[PDB]
Order: sequence, then C-alpha cells, then structure tokens
Amino acid sequence: PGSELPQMVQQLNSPDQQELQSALWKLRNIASGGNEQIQAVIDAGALPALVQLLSSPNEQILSSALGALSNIASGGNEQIQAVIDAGALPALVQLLSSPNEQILQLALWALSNIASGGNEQIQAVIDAGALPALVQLLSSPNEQILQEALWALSNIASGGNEQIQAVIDAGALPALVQLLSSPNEQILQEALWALSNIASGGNEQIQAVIDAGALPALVQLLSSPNEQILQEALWALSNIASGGNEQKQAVKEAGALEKLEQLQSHENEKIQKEAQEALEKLQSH
Amino acid sequence: KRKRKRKRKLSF
Repeated sequence: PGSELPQMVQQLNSPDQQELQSALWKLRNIASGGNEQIQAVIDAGALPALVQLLSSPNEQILSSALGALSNIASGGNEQIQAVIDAGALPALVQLLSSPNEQILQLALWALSNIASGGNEQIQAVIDAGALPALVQLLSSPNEQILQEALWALSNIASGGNEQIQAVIDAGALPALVQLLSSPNEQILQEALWALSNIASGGNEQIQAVIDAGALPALVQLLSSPNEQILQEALWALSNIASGGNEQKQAVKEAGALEKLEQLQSHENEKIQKEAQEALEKLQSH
Repeated sequence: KRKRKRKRKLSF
C-alpha cells in the first residue's frame, strides 16, 4: 500500500525503539529493490529523517539508518544526488572516525554507494573531505574495514581524471603500493582494483602510479598462483602501458616484457589475450 | 581496463 510509506516515514519520529527499528527495516527492505522502489522511499520524504538519525547515540538505530541510506544510495545518480542534497555527507565523514567497527563499516558502505554514481556525486564526496579519512583507514588492522576503505576509494577513482587526481593528491598511492605486499589475497585484490582505476586516467595519473613505485610489485604479481590476482595485476599494468612512450618505457624497464611474453602461453585463454593486448600497447608512439 | 564501479545492497 502506497499509503504505508508516509506512515513509515512518520514512524521515523517515534520515541519508541521498536517502532523506529521496524520502520527502518521496511525502508531498508524497499530500498533493496530497483530504482522505482528507491524513488518511492525518497518521494515519501524519508531522507530528512534518515539524515537526522545519523546523529543518534543509539548503536542499533544508527546502524539501521545507515543501512537504509546505504541501500538508497545504490540507485540512480539523481537518487544518489538526493542523498547528497539531504546533507548525508558531513555525517558520513564524521562517522569515518567512529571506534565502533559495525558503524564504521556501514558508513563506508553508504559512502561507497554514493561514490558509485556520476562525477558530480563523486566530487561531492571529495568536497566533503572523505579522502584523507579513507586514506587513514588503509592503515587499519581490521582486514574488513580495510576492504571497505578500498571499495570506497576505488569507486571514487572510477570517475573522471579530476576525481582520480584528488585520490592521488590525498596520498593514497603509497598505501596502495604497500598493500600489494599483503599476504591477505582479498585485500591484495582490492588494492589492485584501486590501482587499476587510478591507472585508467590520463598520462598525469598514470605517471603518478609509476612515481609511487608500483611497477616492481605489479610485475611480480604476474607470477601469482591466484589467477584473479594475476589478472588484476595484468589489468593494472595494461592500463599503465596505455600511456605515452615515457610510461611504456618504465613498464619495459621494470621487466614486464619477459613475463608478458610468457603469459602468452598461459593455460587461461583470457590471460593470453590480455598479455597479448598489453604487448600491443607497449609498442611505442 | 575500463573504470569499474560497484554498488552493494544490504539484506538485513
């Protein structure tokens, strides 16, 4: 019943906890659907109350509100923009310093979904000061929080060259290069994901990846037994090889040609074609 | 490689 959504939004002002939790679950439920469902939640006026609940001292209420905002931020760019225009970003950035790992994880989920939108939505994340907090979380001992910070930084690095350069200017490259030494393979995969998105920009952004010293580690990861890590390193290297001759020359000087020509005989047909295309990009001019 | 975005929905 469409009449239930305004009543659900009305229950967001309820002094009772279980009424509040029930309405937040329904909103989080509806926002689990398509954009049409998320649009009905927004049109019911749920965003202003949801943003206010980000200041709740109750741990369970803050988690349910973050999960509802997270799911709404998984919609279209204009629905992500409604989340931005409702004022959610300053609270999410503040929540990036919370000692509660459950709260911090959910705040990272919402920020990552917002950063999954267009360049206008990614720039709002940048302008709210999310980057230096995200870069700081790359030093977290929690492997789960570390993955969430990599997911958020990768989505920000999925925008235009201006958004990619903001990630570089925030000092994310030295932490990403060091994460290539991680024995944890799912963290190592997310770091390659972020580096590949950064290396997909212009020659300035590609040279910044080279200047951070990422090439020796990327070349070594071409010998990884994990074919997912092997491919991600191959994708990151081929993005770097797409740059100018100075960029291709650094890839060759890192010894990538020997491994790339070997990977043409790899047992995976997909890897063979990517190694072949990387060698094509390495032809100068 | 292209630039890859990732959205996630919660089930709880």
